Amino acid sequence: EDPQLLVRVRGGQLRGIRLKAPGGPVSAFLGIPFAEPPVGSRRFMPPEPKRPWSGVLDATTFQNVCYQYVDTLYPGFEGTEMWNPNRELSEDCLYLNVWTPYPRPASPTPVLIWIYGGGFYSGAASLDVYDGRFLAQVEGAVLVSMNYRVGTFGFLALPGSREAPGNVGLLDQRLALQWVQENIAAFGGDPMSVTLFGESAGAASVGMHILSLPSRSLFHRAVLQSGTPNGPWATVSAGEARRRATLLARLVGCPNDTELIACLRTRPAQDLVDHEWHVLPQESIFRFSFVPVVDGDFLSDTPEALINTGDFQDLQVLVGVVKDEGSYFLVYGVPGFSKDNESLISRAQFLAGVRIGVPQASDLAAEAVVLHYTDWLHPEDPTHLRDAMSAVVGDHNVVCPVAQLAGRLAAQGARVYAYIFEHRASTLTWPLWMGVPHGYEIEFIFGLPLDPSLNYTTEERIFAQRLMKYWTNFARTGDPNDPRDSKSPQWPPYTTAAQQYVSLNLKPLEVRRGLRAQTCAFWNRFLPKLLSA
Amino acid sequence: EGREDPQLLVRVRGGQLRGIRLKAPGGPVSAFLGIPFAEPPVGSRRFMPPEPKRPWSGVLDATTFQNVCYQYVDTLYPGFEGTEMWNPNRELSEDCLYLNVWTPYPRPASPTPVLIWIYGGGFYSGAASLDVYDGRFLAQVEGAVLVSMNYRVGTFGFLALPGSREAPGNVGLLDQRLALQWVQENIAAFGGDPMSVTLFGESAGAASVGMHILSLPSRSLFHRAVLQSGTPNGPWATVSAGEARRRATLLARLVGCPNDTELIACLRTRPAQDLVDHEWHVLPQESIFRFSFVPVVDGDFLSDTPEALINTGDFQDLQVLVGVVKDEGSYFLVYGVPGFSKDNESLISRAQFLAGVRIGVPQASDLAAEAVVLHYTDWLHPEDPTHLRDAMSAVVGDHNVVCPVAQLAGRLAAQGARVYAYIFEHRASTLTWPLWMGVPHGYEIEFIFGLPLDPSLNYTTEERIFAQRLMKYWTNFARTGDPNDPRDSKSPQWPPYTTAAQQYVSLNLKPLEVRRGLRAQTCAFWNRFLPKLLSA
Ligand SMILES: CCN(CC)CCNS(=O)(=O)c1cccc(OC)c1
Ligand SMILES: CCN(CC)CCNS(=O)(=O)c1cccc(OC)c1
Ligand SMILES: CCN(CC)CCNS(=O)(=O)c1cccc(OC)c1
Ligand SMILES: *[C@@H]1O[C@H](CO)[C@@H](O)[C@H](O)[C@H]1NC(C)=O
Ligand SMILES: *[C@@H]1O[C@H](CO)[C@@H](O)[C@H](O)[C@H]1NC(C)=O
Ligand SMILES: *[C@@H]1O[C@H](CO)[C@@H](O)[C@H](O)[C@H]1NC(C)=O
Repeated sequence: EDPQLLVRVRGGQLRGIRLKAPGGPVSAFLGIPFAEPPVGSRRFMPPEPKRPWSGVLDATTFQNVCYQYVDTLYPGFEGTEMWNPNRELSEDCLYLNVWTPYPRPASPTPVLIWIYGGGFYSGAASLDVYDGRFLAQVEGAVLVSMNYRVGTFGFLALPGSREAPGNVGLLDQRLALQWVQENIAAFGGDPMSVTLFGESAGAASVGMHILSLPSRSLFHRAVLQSGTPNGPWATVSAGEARRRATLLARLVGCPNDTELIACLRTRPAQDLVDHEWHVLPQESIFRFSFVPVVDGDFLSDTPEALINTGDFQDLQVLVGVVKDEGSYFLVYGVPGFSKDNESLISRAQFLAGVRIGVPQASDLAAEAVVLHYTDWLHPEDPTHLRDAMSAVVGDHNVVCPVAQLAGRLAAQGARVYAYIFEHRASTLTWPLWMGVPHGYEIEFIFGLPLDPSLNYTTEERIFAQRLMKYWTNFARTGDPNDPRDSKSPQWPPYTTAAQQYVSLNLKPLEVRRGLRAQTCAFWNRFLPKLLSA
Repeated sequence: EGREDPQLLVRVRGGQLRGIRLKAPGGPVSAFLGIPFAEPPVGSRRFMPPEPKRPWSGVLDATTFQNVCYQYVDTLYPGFEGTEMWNPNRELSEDCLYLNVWTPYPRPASPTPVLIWIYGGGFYSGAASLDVYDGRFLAQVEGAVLVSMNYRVGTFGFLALPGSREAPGNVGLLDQRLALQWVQENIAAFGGDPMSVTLFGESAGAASVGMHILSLPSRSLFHRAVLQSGTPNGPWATVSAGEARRRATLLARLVGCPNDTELIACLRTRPAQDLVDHEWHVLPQESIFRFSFVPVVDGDFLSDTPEALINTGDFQDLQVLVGVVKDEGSYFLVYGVPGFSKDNESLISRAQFLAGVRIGVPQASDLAAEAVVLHYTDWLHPEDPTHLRDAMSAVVGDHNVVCPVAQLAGRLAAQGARVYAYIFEHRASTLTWPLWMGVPHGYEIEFIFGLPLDPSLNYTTEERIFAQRLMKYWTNFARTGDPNDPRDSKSPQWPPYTTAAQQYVSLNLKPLEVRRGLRAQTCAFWNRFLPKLLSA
């Protein structure tokens, strides 16, 4: 048998599989357990390290996807299904994946760790868009991705209780990270050069590892694509988590914390998923029922508090957004919007849409939003009202939280690089009005255009290769700039003074200044004073 | 009579007048200056509505400007032309209710459209006799009949104890109205057409014009209206009855007059100068672009607030011309905002900007103030002194003039009026204020009146041509309700302002350019959002 495909890790022996990439083979080790299955009475509990095994464990296939809600809005539609679980659902889902070049690296090689997104209620490391073979083959990287518990199973919390202390899904991630420290050298990885990257909820997870001390010895650099630990959707207070859990329990017939959690533990998985969405306090979009909680433990204070006071001198961060962050969410509840027409909306529908997109807003706060985003030269034009609705959602939930994070990190000594991703895929199945939606940079970072069967353009292939190089160069050095290329133009560090960032698209890098500066001043500076009164 | 110019003798309702033959660059004009239109509002008549002038005997000499109404005189920059040109140029007196008439020489054959000028000056100052209001150029070049009147200002014109008989308020506006009635009766004697009367005025003069539009008994007295950098709506042009009463009661205390009858009777014993000396001490907050004694919402001259009145009115057959200059706010900054001077660049700090906003928006709560600061800050360069200086100017200009105008143009258009809007962007080569002030409040006036036609004034040839264009627009509008020339389709057109398209034009050396949206985004802040905020 192939000795390249055989590895001994602390828990026992593994057999991987030789996979084909367009320019050569890669070694893949898929479905490696990093924890005891969090089932039965381990539901809602922190993960425990996997017990050693006998013989040779088969690591040639993806393991099960963590139990989660499955999307039904557009059945059979490629643009939604590409995010749906592509393996069997199970609470037994704590496994990770490793790609390395074939043969395994001669020298200790920088490690990239992918943390998938999905609103803390969905996602899996087995999706096609997270295929690590391209980065491994082309850039010679060691790539790791783990599954972590989502929804109630990962984030249901009765703060203070022993049996549901919250944030266990984040603890799953942390265990996977510890696993990398202990075992990655056997694959050729360098545990002293570990870069986390993630998107949406994944980016916010990365952010929370930055902000949580026990995670700090497990990585060296971070990438946050379209998501932040701060902001309106990524965390909840202990009181609001307690409320939601208690509500969900009542909804499923349960019933002290111990009694309540015991009854929840007897409920079949889908019974919990059936009521997951019924515990949000307001009708809303870009809000998720079970997300990380400010527990005073994993998170000692709010992300905002923690980014304001931190010391980040030896940290390097790459952060960014896509061109149309908000468009994807509108078709999931805002009247007037559909992937099947041009979604031209009235003025009235725009005011209604705002109460949904900013569900915490007072009447006055919502008025401020409407008045800010209305183009008063064309206050009733449906095309603008549509594009503004999208902008309200994108800015409130991604762009401005990102601008706030970038600035706090830079000011606190961190080395920050910022981007905006503006290329819309030729193969994109969503309508034109949605532009470049949340999530559609990922396929380019992972190098999917290199797969000739996917029908991307030749320029898109060249573009994907550029992005893979930025990301890996960042992983190697904390600087995305090619140390060979002497004719660029260079990607400068984001600073509070100059506020420089770059556009990523088919044209060469362009340097811009101010990331929605005026509009984010409204969100980040004015609106809080308004709600505080 | 006998051996005098037979073209200079005219009779009006109150008696015979002798006028003067004046030289304009292109030929002579007739002037009749210091024609009384009211009984002197002195003594027991102070604070009272004006009474029509009683007929005189003999030929009244009307060859010189009469007294300027008693008023505060500016002392900020002594000897400086930039300020002096606005200061009284005749003796101050409470006996000041006179008006002036310029007509072609000889007087016109057929009835001629009449222009009536109402000066500004914050309702505390001004005079129709000033050099920048010289009607000879419009009379000579355009053949217009021009009329300007003195009206009472400050305490004498606007001190009010609402509901009382002895100080009902707004008497300064009734002076104006009385002069408008005088024109209806008498202007035909000078060759003027009382059926074509166009009001125009600047700043508080503009606001005055707007108040005549909003007050029924003035409506039979004119046909068209021009409002230059001022509106009856907005934060400075009116006060409530409650606030007017509070200010009058305070000023009374300050001068030694602690029901309404006895208070006012004590005030009438006070020397005019005593009232002026305490006028500024009754403002409720440290402020700029605020004036102590202004028109009051009395339920009489003004049946409701101007805001309410422009919201609900029918303005079907009204044609209006409105507009602003490029830098409405700059002039006011040197009269109160620390950091600002005509004698340096006035580059200011962020702190000074925050302090300036509280003064420039004196009625703002802390939250509203912060909304202002956040809106006007440049978040790419939030500490930049040049930007902060220019933003301070924009705050004051937008809040007080540009957005109230936008609001007025919008409401009047929506209610059936034909509206024409402009921005005036040319800075006089002769301006004595520093460059950073740009095109300040009041500095289009000298062009509308045609002062650059006076060769002794050192304007450029382009400015001379420019001035003639503006005179054409104004007089065409007076004549027809349209500033465009029907014998000049070749020249670019000035479209009406509409809610749908929001068109206005640039006024400078270059041919008319059409722009859309009168600071639409920023004015949505001032006009739509800020009132909601102050409510809570
Ligand atoms: C992996 C991230 N995306 C790609 C956009 C997959 C979907 N997850 S999501 O968080 O973006 C999302 C979208 C729509 C409605 C949602 O709440 C019901 C949540
Ligand atoms: C020089 C300061 N040290 C030691 C006091 C603290 C660590 N500083 S850091 O910038 O390397 C950093 C900060 C936060 C999260 C991190 O993820 C690894 C890394
Ligand atoms: C009517 C002519 N103007 C200048 C346009 C002469 C000054 N008068 S003012 O009202 O514009 C003004 C300006 C600055 C500071 C002020 O203190 C209150 C008052
Ligand atoms: C788009 O589709 C949805 C439902 O399919 C509908 O509610 C909306 O009115 C449509 N918009 C247009 C452009 O007709
Ligand atoms: C300009 O002059 C004023 C008044 O003397 C002063 O307060 C301000 O500091 C000066 N600013 C500059 C730029 O020197
Ligand atoms: C115009 O120029 C002459 C040149 O001597 C000067 O004397 C005069 O003062 C100037 N005009 C004005 C109003 O300053």
